[PDB]
Order: sequence, then structure tokens, then C-alpha cells
Amino acid sequence: GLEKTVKEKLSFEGVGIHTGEYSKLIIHPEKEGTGIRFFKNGVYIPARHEFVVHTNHSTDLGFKGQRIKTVEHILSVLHLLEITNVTIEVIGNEIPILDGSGWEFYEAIRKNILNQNREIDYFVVEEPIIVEDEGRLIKAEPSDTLEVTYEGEFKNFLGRQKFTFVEGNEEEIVLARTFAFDWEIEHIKKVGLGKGGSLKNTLVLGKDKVYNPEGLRYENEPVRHKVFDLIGDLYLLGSPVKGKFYSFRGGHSLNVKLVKELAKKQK
Amino acid sequence: GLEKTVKEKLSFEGVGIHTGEYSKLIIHPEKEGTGIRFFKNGVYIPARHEFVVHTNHSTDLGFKGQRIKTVEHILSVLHLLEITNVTIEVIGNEIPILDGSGWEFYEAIRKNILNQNREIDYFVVEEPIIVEDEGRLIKAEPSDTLEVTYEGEFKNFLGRQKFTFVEGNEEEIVLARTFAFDWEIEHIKKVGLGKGGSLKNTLVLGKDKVYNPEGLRYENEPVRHKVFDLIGDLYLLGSPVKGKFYSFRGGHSLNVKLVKELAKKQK
Ligand SMILES: O=c1ccn([C@@H]2O[C@H](COP(=O)(O)OP(=O)(O)O)[C@@H](O)[C@H]2O)c(=O)[nH]1
Ligand SMILES: O=c1ccn([C@@H]2O[C@H](COP(=O)(O)OP(=O)(O)O)[C@@H](O)[C@H]2O)c(=O)[nH]1
Ligand SMILES: CCCCCCCCCCCCCCCC(=O)O
Ligand SMILES: CCCCCCCCCCCCCCCC(=O)O
Ligand SMILES: [Zn+2]
Ligand SMILES: [Zn+2]
Ligand SMILES: [Zn+2]
Ligand SMILES: [Zn+2]
Ligand SMILES: [Zn+2]
Ligand SMILES: [Zn+2]
Ligand SMILES: [Zn+2]
Ligand SMILES: [Zn+2]
Ligand SMILES: [Zn+2]
Repeated sequence: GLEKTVKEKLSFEGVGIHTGEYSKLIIHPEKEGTGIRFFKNGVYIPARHEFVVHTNHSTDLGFKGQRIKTVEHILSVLHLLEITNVTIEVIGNEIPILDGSGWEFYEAIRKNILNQNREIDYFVVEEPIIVEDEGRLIKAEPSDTLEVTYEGEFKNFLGRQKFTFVEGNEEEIVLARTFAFDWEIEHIKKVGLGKGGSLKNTLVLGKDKVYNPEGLRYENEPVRHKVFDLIGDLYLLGSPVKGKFYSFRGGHSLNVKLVKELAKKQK
Repeated sequence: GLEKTVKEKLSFEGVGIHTGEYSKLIIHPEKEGTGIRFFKNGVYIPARHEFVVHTNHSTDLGFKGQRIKTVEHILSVLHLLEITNVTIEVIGNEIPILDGSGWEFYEAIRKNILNQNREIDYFVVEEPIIVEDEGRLIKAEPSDTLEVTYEGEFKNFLGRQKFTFVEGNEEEIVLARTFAFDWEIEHIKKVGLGKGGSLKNTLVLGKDKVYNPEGLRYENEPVRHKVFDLIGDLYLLGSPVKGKFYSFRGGHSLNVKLVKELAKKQK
């Protein structure tokens, strides 16, 4: 595919799920070879793994004293639409969470794609690889297309579910929202996070209940979201990815570990 | 024969003979039933006659405001190798002319053919047909194989030459370059074309001289090229062709006229 950027500036604003603070984004067009990067207080933070600074409950990037929290959803949408050249100006310390999914980003960006004059230089998984961490495990192997499968094992009604994304099924994961269990809310809050969470941007699940009045968008909405999160984390490789991934109970922390592993293998 | 596509992306770049502009192609694999089509600025332009928009000095395709010039050489090579399913991404407004023949295309694609699971549904000439135009004439009649004969009558040393291609002799026409007579250079340039022509991609012939220091690749290189051009134009029928063709002084304009004639006869 050809490198892409946006036709014109696109902006989004709202509260950040973790900081509880208001913030805004302005996605700026860029020319071939630029890549995806953020801009905050006069500092450019490339959307690459070398700049990750936190992976608990979100993926945060930082550089020269400037940090930006929760870049996973905007990067996932960008990865899925294959937007390769843009500068994401950030007014705040975190990306707006919006409704908790990538729907708003997806719809806006989708109808503003501008093809450019350069073939995408995809990051291609050359050989099989596995990363583990106390039960959690992610596996990557060669593939002509981006295929991501996530298998979750929850200690609640969700039980054991798995979902597979394949190129062309973008619309099946871009509406899946971020979720949290009532029993982990005190922790998240205690550790300085989740200050902006609500039933309006987060799916709260109990041992056998769903607090959101609207319920689940899909019976397996949670693993679809995990797939969504992983697509965004994979974009930290620097360019659109081509490979087959299988994540069992993975999180941002393991996703990033896998990313640095693939990167290390100068792939 | 079975439908074919390429094993992996193949790319070519260089100047376009007419625009003088730089451009690049990326031939992408496609699955059974796809067909041959171009991709430019988010628009798919099928390699079919309905999309022809210009036939003077090259065959150009267009759709939804997106145009691509000089598709004859890449389509001819594709037709000859029987590549039936690919998307030709185009970065520019014209296919790179390269050395003026189909050699580079032929060599690369040839060693990257991927047979697929479907029998080719060839376009078969069912009944005799003739198209004329002030001296020029093309005749088509049934045949189990693709046989193309071109007879040229030049007002220079070339005189009257004819060449016949038959399945299996692909390598005899894929090196024949595009040619031009010095007395027509001012015209071509005057009408906005030929901006990228040079002795490096075009064979320039005089009333009795050959400007290229390397000379002709064959004493009848020009009619071999015409045969080459006609093979490419015939592919605009939508699928590999089976028929016996005889062209006397034909050009892209008449080739296309014949194509639309055969197509009209819902053949
Ligand atoms: O197979 C799985 C995958 C995730 N989770 C839970 O999903 C919630 C989300 O947090 P996680 O540890 O996955 O980190 P994140 O993706 O937010 O970085 C946590 O409470 C996990 O224990 C689970 O129970 N089973
Ligand atoms: O039997 C022939 C066939 C072609 N030509 C010349 O070949 C050159 C190529 O131009 P053409 O009209 O064939 O255009 P094209 O095939 O590029 O559409 C022109 O100068 C023609 O007059 C010729 O002299 N005798
Ligand atoms: C489980 C993984 C992570 C992402 C963090 C989700 C945000 C946690 C915030 C808890 C939301 C609680 C909903 C009620 C808030 C309110 O009524 O103000
Ligand atoms: C008839 C169809 C074709 C288009 C061919 C492109 C024309 C450009 C030719 C190259 C120009 C070379 C200039 C030098 C002239 C000379 O040495 O006589
Ligand atoms: Zn491409
Ligand atoms: Zn924590
Ligand atoms: Zn979490
Ligand atoms: Zn997250
Ligand atoms: Zn998320
Ligand atoms: Zn003309
Ligand atoms: Zn011509
Ligand atoms: Zn031509
Ligand atoms: Zn030609």
C-alpha cells in the first residue's frame, strides 16, 4: 500500500481516562517519510517503542520531560487505516478517551485519507517468536497480512473467549470499548490512575454483572478491545505491521515487551 | 491454464516517456477472480477497454478523475505471462517507460508467478472480424492459440516488414523498444507528449539513419514492438485472449477500436 496522511487537520477533545483532565488533539498532515509522531510543548515524541515510559493500564510515551498518556487507541486506528505520516499535536497530558473505543477517530480519519507517493515499508515478522510473563503469553509468526488473535480467560461470566482480527475486519474492533472490573477500581484509583473514568467511557464488569445500562456492544467486546489495544501497541514498531499474532491474557506491558523483542531482532 | 498472480510485491520506477515525470509501480498479489486493475489515489481502474480515455501515442486509462498513461507495456507483459490477478499501484500519472520495452517487467514477473486455483476463462474470438481506418486495418479470427502478426509499411529504410508472434515466442517481442521518427518529434512534443523521451528509452529513426548508438536490437524491431503493443491492448478485453490477429499499419487507436468491437459482440 501507499503511505497515507490526512487531507486536512482533524481535531478531537475530551477528558483523559486516567488524568481526569481535559485535553485536545490536532492531527496534522505530513509528507512522505515523516512517520507518526506526537508534539507537546515544543517537543516531538515519535510513536516508537524507544519512547515508551509506562505500560500499566495504558501505553505512555515521553521524551525530553514531555509525557503523553494513553496513545494506544489513536495509534491503533492509525495503524488500521495505514496512516503513516502525521504529527499529533497534543494539548494536555493524555489522549482524550472519548467513548472508550476508536470509533470517533476511525470515522473522522477514514474519510480524510490522502494517499501519497511512496510505497509503505512494512515491518515484517521474519521468524517465529514468543514472550511470556506469569501466565500471559504472546506469539508472533510470519504472515502476508496483519492477523491478530486474542484469547482471554476472565474470572467472571466472560469466562474464556477469543477473537481474531484479519485485514478487512477493521470495523469489528474499532467500537469495542475499554473495560474494567469493579474489583479493580479501587486499585486503579489508588495508584493515581482512572481519574477520568466513567460508565460513559468505560465498560464496568462485575463477577456476574454489567453496570453500563447499555450493556455490551458484543458478547466478547472485551477481547475485541484487547485485540484493538494490541494493534495500537504493534504500531510502536515504527511502521504498519505484517504478521500473525496470538496473545493469551496479554496486556500493554507484554505487548510492548514483544515489540522491543521484534525490534531487537533488527527485523 | 490456471489463473496466476505474483509471489510477492514487485516494484518498478523511473520516468514516464510522455509526462517526463517520475513514477513508481507496486504490483500487488490478488486472489482468484480479481482480474487486472490499477490503483491511483484511492481509485481502482480496471484494465478494461471501458476505461480507455486516450489512444494517441499511448494507451491511457482513467476513472473518477484519476488517469494513468501508457499502460500498454505492463499489460502486454502481464497478458503474455498470463498473470490474471494483480493490483498495480501507481505513484504518478503514467507507467515508467524504463528502457522502452517490456524486458524488465518480463524478467521480474516471470520469476514470481504464483499459480492459483482457477482455470482461466479466456476471451475467445468466435467469428472473423475486421476494422479499418484510412489504410490501417486489423483482422481477427478464431484460433486455439494467441497469434499476432503485424505488417508495417514505413516511409523510410524499414520499408515493408511483418512479424508474427505465436505462443511460446514471448522472448522475441519483450525486448523490442518503442520507436519514433525524427520528423514526428516536434509534433509529439508540440501536443504535450514525449516530455520524457530519450535515446535511452526510445529508438529514434531517420529517413535512412538510426540515432541510437547501439542501433536496432532486430532489423525489424519496430514491427515486433507493434506486435508487443497490440498484445497489451488486447488484454483490455478483460482476460487472456485466444485468437489469430493480423494488423496492417495499426496503432493503439485501431487496436482499441477492435477491442471494443470484439467486446460489443458479447464474445
Ligand atoms: O485473559 C485475561 C486478560 C486480562 N484479564 C484482566 O483484564 C483487566 C485489564 O488489565 P490488564 O492486566 O490486562 O492490563 P492493561 O491491558 O490494562 O494494561 C485486568 O484486570 C486483568 O486481570 C483477565 O482477567 N484475563
Ligand atoms: O505501417 C506503419 C505503421 C506505423 N507507422 C508510423 O509509426 C509511427 C508511430 O505512430 P502511430 O501512428 O503508430 O501511433 P501509436 O501506435 O503510438 O498509437 C507513426 O509515425 C506512423 O506513421 C508507419 O510509418 N507505417
Ligand atoms: C482494567 C484496565 C484499564 C483502564 C482503566 C479504566 C479506568 C478505570 C476507572 C474506573 C471507572 C469507574 C466508573 C465510575 C466513575 C464515576 O462514577 O465517576
Ligand atoms: C510515436 C509514439 C511515441 C513517443 C516517443 C517519445 C518521443 C521523444 C523522442 C526522444 C527525443 C530525442 C531528442 C533527440 C532528437 C534527435 O537526435 O534527432
Ligand atoms: Zn503497495
Ligand atoms: Zn496497576
Ligand atoms: Zn488495566
Ligand atoms: Zn489501555
Ligand atoms: Zn484500550
Ligand atoms: Zn498525435
Ligand atoms: Zn505514436
Ligand atoms: Zn505506446
Ligand atoms: Zn509501445
